Amino acid sequence: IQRTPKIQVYSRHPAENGKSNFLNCYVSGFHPSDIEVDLLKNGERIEKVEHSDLSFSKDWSFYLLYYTEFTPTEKDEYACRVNHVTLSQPKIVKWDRDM
Amino acid sequence: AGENVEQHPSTLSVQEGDSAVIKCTYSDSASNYFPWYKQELGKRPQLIIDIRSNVGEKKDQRIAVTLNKTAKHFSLHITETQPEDSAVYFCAADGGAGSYQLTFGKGTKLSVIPNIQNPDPAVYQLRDSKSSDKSVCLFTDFDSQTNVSQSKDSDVYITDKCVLDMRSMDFKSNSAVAWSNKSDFACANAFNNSIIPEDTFFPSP
Amino acid sequence: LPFEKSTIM
Amino acid sequence: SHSMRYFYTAMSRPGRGEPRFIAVGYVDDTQFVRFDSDAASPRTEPRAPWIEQEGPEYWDRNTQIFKTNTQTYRESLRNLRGYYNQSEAGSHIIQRMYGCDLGPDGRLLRGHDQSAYDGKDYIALNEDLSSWTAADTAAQITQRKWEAARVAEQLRAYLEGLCVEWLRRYLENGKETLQRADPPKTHVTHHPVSDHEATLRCWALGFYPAEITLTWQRDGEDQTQDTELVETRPAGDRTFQKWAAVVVPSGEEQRYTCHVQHEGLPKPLTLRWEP
Amino acid sequence: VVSQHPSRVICKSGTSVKIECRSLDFQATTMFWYRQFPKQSLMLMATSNEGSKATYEQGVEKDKFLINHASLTLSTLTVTSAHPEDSSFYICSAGPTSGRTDTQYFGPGTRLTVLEDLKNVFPPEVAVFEPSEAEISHTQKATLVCLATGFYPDHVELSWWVNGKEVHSGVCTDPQPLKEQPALNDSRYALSSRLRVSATFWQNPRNHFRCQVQFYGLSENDEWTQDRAKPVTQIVSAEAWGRAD
Repeated sequence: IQRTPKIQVYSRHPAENGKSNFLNCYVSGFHPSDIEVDLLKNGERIEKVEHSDLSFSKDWSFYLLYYTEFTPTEKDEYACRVNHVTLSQPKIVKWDRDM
Repeated sequence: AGENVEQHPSTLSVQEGDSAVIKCTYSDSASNYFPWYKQELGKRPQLIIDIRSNVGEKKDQRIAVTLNKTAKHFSLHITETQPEDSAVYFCAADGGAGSYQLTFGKGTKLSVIPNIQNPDPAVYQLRDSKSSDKSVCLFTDFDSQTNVSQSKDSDVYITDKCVLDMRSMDFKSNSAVAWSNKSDFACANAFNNSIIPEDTFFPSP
Repeated sequence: LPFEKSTIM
Repeated sequence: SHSMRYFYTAMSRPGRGEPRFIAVGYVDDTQFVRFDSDAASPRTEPRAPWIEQEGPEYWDRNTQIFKTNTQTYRESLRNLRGYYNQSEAGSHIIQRMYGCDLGPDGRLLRGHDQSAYDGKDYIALNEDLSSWTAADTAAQITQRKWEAARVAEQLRAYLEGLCVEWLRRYLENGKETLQRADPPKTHVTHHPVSDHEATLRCWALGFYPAEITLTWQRDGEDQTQDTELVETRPAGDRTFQKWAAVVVPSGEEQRYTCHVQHEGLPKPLTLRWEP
Repeated sequence: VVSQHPSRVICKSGTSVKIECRSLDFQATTMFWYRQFPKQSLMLMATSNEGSKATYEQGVEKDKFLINHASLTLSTLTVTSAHPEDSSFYICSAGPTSGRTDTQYFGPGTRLTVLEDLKNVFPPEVAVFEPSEAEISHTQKATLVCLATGFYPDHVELSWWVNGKEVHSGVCTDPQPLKEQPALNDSRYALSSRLRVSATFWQNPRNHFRCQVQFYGLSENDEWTQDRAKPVTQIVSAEAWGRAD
């Protein structure tokens, strides 16, 4: 009846400082379908963020990919802020280039 | 809108016990549902059998349906035809673009002429149960070869040939009724030499 | 190409 | 092996008005179509370049059926609300997945048609393509209606016919991108958590299809319980990514070996920490 | 199953007739309306859509036939300001599956008869003629003949009731009536029927035979200025009992 979203923050290509890449936030395993997702640069919301079309897995849980074109640096911190009914407070997952 | 269903033949006559086959052709490959409807006069069309694109043949007692999806045609096969099979048959397909609908064939008027084993043609005068002053003529027990012709005299009335099935003792019999309001009318005026066979039992009233 | 028929549950 | 699937999501929204119908289509792990009823004049849209080859009559054909499903699912949602004695104030979801799987010969290997209500199994078509499996008695009411409407017969005709024929057409139109297998680019990384224990991570990158096997071993022995596997994720360019991690005690790094299994690889690769 | 109401209508020109089409045991988002002339074929007129406007076929007057999809179970056909040329058999169909049309279930049909003058309506005179002694001796069978005469329009259904229950075996009725005067448009019709039993069955006077003629005529609402009896929807019967000799 209800499932909490699984979050993965990663890059399309292996992260290289100064080289343009894509910041991906894969939100999966949630139910019902309504979800609010934000990509963050140093705690601030990125405006130009796009998402994949709503689909679901064999267990009926939904999956979405929120992505943006980005330039990773050594010190800039990137994250994904997710809100769903199963979440009392917005969940924030930081981006780890080695995960 | 992009679907055209053609039914061949438009009319068909068959002998009781023989087989009848109606052939339908279609145009669209989106056609996957092929129903067959039977309509008796003044009544609603009834679904008798249907076939789908994944099936080549489907049988049910004396009724069978065959489909050839490559050539885009399908047929109804009725074996051991009975006079009760006499009705208008329609075929359909669900293909085509635009507005959703079944595209029907124009129809097939099927006629199953009964097989009369022991014909004993006769002309009887039947009297009324209430008044007994006026009567009617019954030409009956004639074989299916006999053609009952309408009279030239407007004052005299003749009905078409009609077959009844006495299921209890495997008997079937044809009959036609004649009458007139004229005092001078006799049975021979309606059921004469041109209509009735030479072996007709014609007793005096 | 999708399935072209739907039946109310 | 190849497959085609349609995923439908119908949601009731009591505050917002009328129910919303979404449909997405997939050929293997590639999405090619989408429809969303939530527009003034909704239309089917392409989502893969190899489907833009189809003319306007195809887009109208898809739009006409998805508009019918919008209407149909509004009633299914109303009906299912009745079966479960649910309030009209609550938002509910019907989901459906159906499609065909082909073998190496362009023939139907297996047909599918499953439905769910509020994230749980509801009714599913059986492998015979003629009978149903209902989850509860509410699904048995739907089953009665669907048997009377001969829905299994309609599905069998489609899955055996138009489903395999169109999947074959799509496979030929997108041959260079659908009948291509992208092997993964593999490498092993080392990350210390303490002075005497470090995590070894095996990476699988830029692969298509999504189907992949990643397994950690101790001198040729499976580490099933200790291996941490992350869910296969999309790179966003139609390729996939996956990694497997193991907490390895300091010194035993050369002992651990990882194994990668993928369609694009002719021989399953064995990897170890370098240097 | 799918039903219709009314099954038979006799109205004066200019009147509007509303015909119902109902799916009795399923929900229908679509219903199809057909017209059947003496030319046996099913001619599709319009497609009733919930809750959008009707889809009319080529050569169909939108203003003559108003189609309305009232609910998931009811569709109505309205023949506005009817004229004798609008007289036909109107039949509908519906099915539980939406989208590309699947199994369709037809209603019983509605026979609409539009007359310029309602004074021409007449009920039938029903008579039963008992079997010929010559036939009994010759074949050991006893054919009973029924005759309905002087009715207008062709809105008559005949049945044979032996010993209180309806009979079908050894029965044959004229598929269509015959015109009493084949020259005028308003000509009264005549219909005949036959029932064949064994000689021993007719001889037993405990056995009862009844020819039932259900006639569909004018409704209660119709106004009748003439002194002769109102030709209302009724049953005219003629009976006979077993004869021993």
